[PDB]
Amino acid sequence: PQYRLDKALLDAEVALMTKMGIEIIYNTKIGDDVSLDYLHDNYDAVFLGIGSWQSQGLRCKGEDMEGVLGGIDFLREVTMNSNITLGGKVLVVGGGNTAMDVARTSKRLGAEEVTII
Amino acid sequence: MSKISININGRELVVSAGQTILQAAAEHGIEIPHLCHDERIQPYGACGLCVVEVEGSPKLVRSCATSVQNGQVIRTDTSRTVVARKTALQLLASDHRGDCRPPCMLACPAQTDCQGYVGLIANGQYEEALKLIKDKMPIPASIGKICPHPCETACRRELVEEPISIAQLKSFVAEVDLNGNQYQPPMKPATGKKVAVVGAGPAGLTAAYFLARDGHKVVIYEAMPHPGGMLRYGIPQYRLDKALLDAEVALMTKMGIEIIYNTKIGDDVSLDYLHDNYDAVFLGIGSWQSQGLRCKGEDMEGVLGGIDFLREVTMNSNITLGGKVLVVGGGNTAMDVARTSKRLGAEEVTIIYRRTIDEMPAEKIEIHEAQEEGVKFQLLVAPVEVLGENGHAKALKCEIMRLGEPDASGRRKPEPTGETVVYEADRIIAAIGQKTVIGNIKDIATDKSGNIIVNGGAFTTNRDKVFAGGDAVTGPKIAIDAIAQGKNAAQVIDSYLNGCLVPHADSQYFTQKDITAADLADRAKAPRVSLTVEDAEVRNKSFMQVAKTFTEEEALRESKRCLECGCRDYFECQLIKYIQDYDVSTEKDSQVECHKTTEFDNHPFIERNPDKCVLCGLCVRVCDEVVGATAIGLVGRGFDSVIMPEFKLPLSETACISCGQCVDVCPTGACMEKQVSYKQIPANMDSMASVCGYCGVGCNVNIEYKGDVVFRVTPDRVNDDGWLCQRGKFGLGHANDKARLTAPVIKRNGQFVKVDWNEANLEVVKRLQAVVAAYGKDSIGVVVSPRLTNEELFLAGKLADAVNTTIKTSYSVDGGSGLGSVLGYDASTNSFAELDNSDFVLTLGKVKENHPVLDFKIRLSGVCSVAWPQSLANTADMKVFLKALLNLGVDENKVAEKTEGFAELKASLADVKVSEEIQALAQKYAKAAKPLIVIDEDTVSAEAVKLMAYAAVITGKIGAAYRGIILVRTKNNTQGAVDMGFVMPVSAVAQGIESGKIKALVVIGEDPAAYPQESALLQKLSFLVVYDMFMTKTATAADMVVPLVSSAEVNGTYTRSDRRIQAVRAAIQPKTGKATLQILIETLKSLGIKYDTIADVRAAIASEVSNYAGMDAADFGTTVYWPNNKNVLYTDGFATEGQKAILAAVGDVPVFVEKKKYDSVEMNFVNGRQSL
Amino acid sequence: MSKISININGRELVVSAGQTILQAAAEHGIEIPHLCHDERIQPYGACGLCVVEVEGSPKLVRSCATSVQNGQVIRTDTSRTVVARKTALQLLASDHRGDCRPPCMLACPAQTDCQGYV
Ligand SMILES: Cc1cc2nc3c(=O)[nH]c(=O)nc-3n(C[C@H](O)[C@H](O)[C@H](O)COP(=O)(O)OP(=O)(O)OC[C@H]3O[C@@H](n4cnc5c(N)ncnc54)[C@H](O)[C@@H]3O)c2cc1C
Ligand SMILES: NC(=O)C1=CN([C@@H]2O[C@H](COP(=O)(O)OP(=O)(O)OC[C@H]3O[C@@H](n4cnc5c(N)ncnc54)[C@H](OP(=O)(O)O)[C@@H]3O)[C@@H](O)[C@H]2O)C=CC1
Ligand SMILES: NC(=O)C1=CN([C@@H]2O[C@H](COP(=O)(O)OP(=O)(O)OC[C@H]3O[C@@H](n4cnc5c(N)ncnc54)[C@H](OP(=O)(O)O)[C@@H]3O)[C@@H](O)[C@H]2O)C=CC1
Ligand code: SF4
Ligand code: SF4
Ligand code: SF4
Ligand code: SF4
Ligand code: SF4
Ligand code: SF4
Ligand code: FES
Ligand code: FES
Repeated sequence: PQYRLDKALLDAEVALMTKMGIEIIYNTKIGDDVSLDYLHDNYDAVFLGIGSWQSQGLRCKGEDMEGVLGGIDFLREVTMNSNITLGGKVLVVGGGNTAMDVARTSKRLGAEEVTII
Repeated sequence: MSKISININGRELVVSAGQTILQAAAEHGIEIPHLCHDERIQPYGACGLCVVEVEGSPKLVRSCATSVQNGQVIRTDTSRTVVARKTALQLLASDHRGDCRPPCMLACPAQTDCQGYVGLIANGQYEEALKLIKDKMPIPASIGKICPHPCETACRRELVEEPISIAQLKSFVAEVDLNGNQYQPPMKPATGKKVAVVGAGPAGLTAAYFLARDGHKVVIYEAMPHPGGMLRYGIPQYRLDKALLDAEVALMTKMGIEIIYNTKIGDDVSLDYLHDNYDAVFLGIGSWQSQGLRCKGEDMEGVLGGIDFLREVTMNSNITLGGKVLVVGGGNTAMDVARTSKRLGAEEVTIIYRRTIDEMPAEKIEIHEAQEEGVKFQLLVAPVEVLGENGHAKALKCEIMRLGEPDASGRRKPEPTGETVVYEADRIIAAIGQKTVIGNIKDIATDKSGNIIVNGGAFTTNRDKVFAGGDAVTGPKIAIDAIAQGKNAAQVIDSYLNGCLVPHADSQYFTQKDITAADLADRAKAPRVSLTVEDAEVRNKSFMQVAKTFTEEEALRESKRCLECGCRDYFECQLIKYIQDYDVSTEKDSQVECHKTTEFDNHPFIERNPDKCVLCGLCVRVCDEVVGATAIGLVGRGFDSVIMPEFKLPLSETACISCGQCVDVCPTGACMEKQVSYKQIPANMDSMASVCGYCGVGCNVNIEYKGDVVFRVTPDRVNDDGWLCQRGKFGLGHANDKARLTAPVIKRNGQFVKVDWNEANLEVVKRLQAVVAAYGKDSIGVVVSPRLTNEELFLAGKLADAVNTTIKTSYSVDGGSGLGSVLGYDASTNSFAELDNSDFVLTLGKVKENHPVLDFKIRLSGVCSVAWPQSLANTADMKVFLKALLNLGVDENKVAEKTEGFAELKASLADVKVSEEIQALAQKYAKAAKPLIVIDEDTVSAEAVKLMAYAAVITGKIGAAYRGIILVRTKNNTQGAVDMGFVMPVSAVAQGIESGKIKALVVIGEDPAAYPQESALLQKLSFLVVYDMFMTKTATAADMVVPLVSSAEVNGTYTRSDRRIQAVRAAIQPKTGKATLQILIETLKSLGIKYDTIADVRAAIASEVSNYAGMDAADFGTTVYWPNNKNVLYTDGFATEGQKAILAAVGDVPVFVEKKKYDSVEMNFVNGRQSL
Repeated sequence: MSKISININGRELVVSAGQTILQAAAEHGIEIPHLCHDERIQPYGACGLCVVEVEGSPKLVRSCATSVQNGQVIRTDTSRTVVARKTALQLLASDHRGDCRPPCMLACPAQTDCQGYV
């Protein structure tokens, strides 16, 4: 979240790094936009740092109903200044750092009562 | 047609019929004097300066009152016309009282504009003050440090208290702008000429500085290791720092001037070499010899000259002084030698002078400082013999003098009586005087005193291509005299290099010598800013500076004390222009009488001076024929004719509008407008063309500024009619307000704390996101002001779209005028340019009081105008009007096939009776072929506009040229606000707030909370952002305030009330750091919409706003109208869904209830009106 | 003087007396067809391509032969003027023999000007 890490610091550091001669191409998803065979043919080496960008579901009955959303997706829409819906009462399921970030961002986003399960 | 061609002054010109000879000659660059001519009103014939000779006419004709014909021969520069103009100007100068230029400037040898930069310092503009100073000298810090300031002797503040510290202020500005961004003046393109300057003193440096600015290539030949002249090798270090001089010379040599040191002309390089290799030569060698003692034994060892002594001190050479030193002389050379000797370890220094202290040519300040430092003065003593043994001088035998008769110069001549006194001394320094030496330079004639003989005013020696100036010509003087001679010689040399040598001549000004202390007895007294001088204990041992430069607080305090003696109208006055053109003496004879006035007209805006009036009558003619107020008029006959308000009342007790048109047409300083800045001044202001930001009329203005201060606003007589009103003339003072916000503020713990722009952007974006997340769609209202430009309004609409809301509105627009439901577009169907061809104008509302320039145009057009009666304030009277129009025989079939609901309109008027006055108005309207209806949106309800639309539709007077409805909007960009979708009524906003549907509000430029109902409404919100210039009542209730800039700092476009798009240009850079477009662009970039410049936003406007097609390449310097660049709307049918005018019933609407002002700028103007 | 101003094709223009409507429209970038008009000699009235509609006139007027007045409303792109110009051009094209472009160029798919560079 923004209150813990300022994005201006991150942007300034990446600008410092790209001054060194590293080219960053945004909005390019490998396998969906550009093949991996293309990168394999055109480059002397390939490194995959894709990360873990899926959210585990509730693993319960009715987990597919409308009104249930993952924590990672929620934080991504918060970051991109998109249009979200929260409501007065929000229940966050989990106990790691994702749950803490979701709960505190929800408290900042006008949720009147937030409870962690 | 056949090409009407006239022949004037020898040239053959092609002109147009109906024009006067004055206009025709001025169109082709022929200048004819005139004072009482205005091309927009009738001729008068008062001054008589426009007389020409026309063949076939026995007497001179007035070119301001005779129209051009075919094949007429005109001469404007004969003997008769010149004689008549000179006699007229002499008679006019026989009656004029004023100061064209202040006493301080006329006392300066270089004629530096002291009032100008003193008053620019008083406004806080220091770069402009330096730009003004540098027009005369290249080295202002040194000159301000060392000048003996003749200007302060002539200062009129001396009649109140001690005068203004002009030299200290100049030194302050020069050093402040040396230590910051160094200023380099613009230079002309290279001419290919070469000038050699001999010497790098003040005169040579000034000549090189002013010849390099003319485009020439200048080389300076200096005999010394370092440049500066006697400013470096005669001025001691404790009085002038050499670092300042070196920095200034480095600044000058950055401009492209080459200085060659250690090159003595005549000893190292011949003058014939420079004569052959260069296009001109200037000799600024100065006076670099010392006069001897002129006594017995003056050649003995142990006696040295003052100039040589100071030169060896400066070069850090090895000198010998001894314990006791006797300095002979009384000028500034003696003072410098004595004080440098006190610093160089001499235990006792004595000055031998042949007159008294009060008779000394040295400055009293220098004498006082010298006495404080410890040098003793021996007075009325003249040296006779130098005594010594074995060749070493050890004593001075002198004669004792007595005071005698005054000389021709006003100084007593000393006379010996009988007594001699012998003074013991280890060293004897003769600081007697200076002499010019030509050295080995040959073929240059010199005087008996050594000075170079030059032709007076042309600066030419006997040798061709060689010029001279400075101390080499005038002898020893002060430094600003050398600088003035150098600049004048630079001008003369520059004229010579173009092929026509013209000598330098002084100008003629009107001056006032009747000012006494009693005439300034009402001025308050403020003490001078004293100079901080180091203690005399540490001064006697060090070569450190004895005084400090002014601080900024001291400089402001001293500059705010000026009396503003000179005429403010000098740079635009036309009387002094012709006086100096025809060379009329401005001297006055005491045996003739000029009327002196004791006027007391303390109007807050208009200043009238009958002493400077030439009685051209332009002011009364404009106020009678154009404005129609008739607030001033003529009183008397002959000499007693004077222009004054009604019944000799003050101008505030009469029908004056404070428009300022009398100010704008005045050729002299008799009428001036009041000061918008902190302290106005006579200056050449920079001018930027913009449009007025108060009315929907959209008058074009010229903003006149100097740096970052807006000084005045003048009409644009080239691109428009050239009229203004009070809000356009005087309404741009809020740009100079000190109460404007500078940084965004966020409310934490009930206190506003300043933040950065990034923190403010993040806060507003995140809070709007929080409101949307908690409460969903349409929970945010965007309330804008119609004073913003079209790009600002487009970006505000995009921001409303990005936060998922449809409530975009404005308190000033409040839902439009209702013409859109009837015709399709909520806009006027015709332009202002078609008001001159109508034969009937029907005025609805108070057009005169709200949009007065529109009334000026209607009155000057001369068409028949009928106002809607005030006793018809009911809509039922308008229904009677419609019935009377229908009974006069309109075509039912055309309006039946072109409209919807005409049958019900006819049915609803079945039992309507018609009165006499209604019948007369309907007959007047229906009789005329091409009528217009001008509706004032401020004082007319929506139903009256709809009924005027119904009348114009059923009659058939719509959708054609010179026929239709003109609608005058309340604010400058009300049309632009309507076009971008800000047409929601504010009743919906109030209802949504009180019903819990609307939780956040974005307010841009408005103040709804000045009224208790809207304030109690805003108290129920959850979040509120206010974008405003001032911390108004609404911004105090907000959780966050973001500043806005004024209209003088924005670039964009405004849409006029007749659908004309005009370019708005930024006079001064934004004082908050960012403009409104930049703020909105940053916020939208945070939200995910990418725009970079205003060109991208204009392309987006042209692609998204439906009727603005062509804004990308519109070139708003010309006339642009948004519907297909068409002046007339509905030429091919109405804009409704079925291409038909929708006529529907309108209820009984009672008498109108006056509207309120919600824009913060308008109420700022209204409240500031009561402050004066 | 008084700024003689006409209103043509929806726009308001400031012109000079004595000029024809053809000259006045061409000075302000409004294109009216003409074939038999030369501004240095007298009007002829042969082609009829310069016809405009002027309010107050029942029939189309030839803008090459009528001088501008004050406050007259002119339309150049109506149905009647376009129909008259198309009929005139059809009658003229009924009598014209010539090759606007050579056979070599018209046979090229890219319409390269073969005659020009040859
Ligand atoms: C001791 C002293 C104190 C003064 N104090 C003040 C003061 O407090 N305030 C004030 O306003 N004025 C003061 N003045 C006056 C002021 O310094 C001079 O009037 C002014 O500088 C004149 O400059 P100039 O250009 O005429 O010649 P200068 O500046 O005197 O000399 C110009 C240059 O010509 C060069 N030169 C000479 N001969 C040749 C040659 N043959 N070839 C090449 N180059 C040559 C010299 O090297 C010199 O650098 C003082 C003067 C003196 C002597
Ligand atoms: N990279 C990081 O920053 C780290 C991750 N986290 C947390 O762990 C998550 C992912 O890492 P990892 O620890 O491998 O993920 P896990 O699969 O271990 O899940 C982590 C959290 O969810 C609980 N959990 C998992 N499955 C279920 C289920 N069916 N029902 C209820 N609770 C469940 C765990 O509690 P329990 O203690 O009982 O296992 C713990 O609170 C993050 O989303 C975050 O919440 C925390 C610290 C470091
Ligand atoms: N350029 C400058 O900065 C100015 C120069 N000075 C002084 O004037 C000198 C040169 O200018 P200028 O005034 O034309 O020079 P002058 O020839 O007038 O001499 C000036 C000084 O010397 C005195 N003096 C002159 N000749 C003799 C002599 N035989 N015996 C005794 N005293 C004499 C004068 O006093 P008296 O009053 O009796 O004439 C005065 O003190 C400088 O050296 C300086 O001392 C001062 C102000 C401006
Ligand atoms: S240069 Fe000297 S005389 Fe001129 S304004 Fe400055 S102080 Fe006054
Ligand atoms: S009061 Fe101001 S304007 Fe008047 S002489 Fe002094 S400095 Fe100049
Ligand atoms: S009105 Fe003109 S002539 Fe008269 S004092 Fe002012 S500038 Fe000089
Ligand atoms: S006040 Fe000005 S405009 Fe009026 S008559 Fe005198 S000089 Fe002319
Ligand atoms: S300000 Fe306007 S209304 Fe007042 S006297 Fe001058 S011209 Fe007349
Ligand atoms: S009439 Fe309106 S637009 Fe014109 S100057 Fe006055 S306030 Fe400004
Ligand atoms: S008499 Fe013609 S301008 Fe004054
Ligand atoms: S141009 Fe041919 S008829 Fe006018």
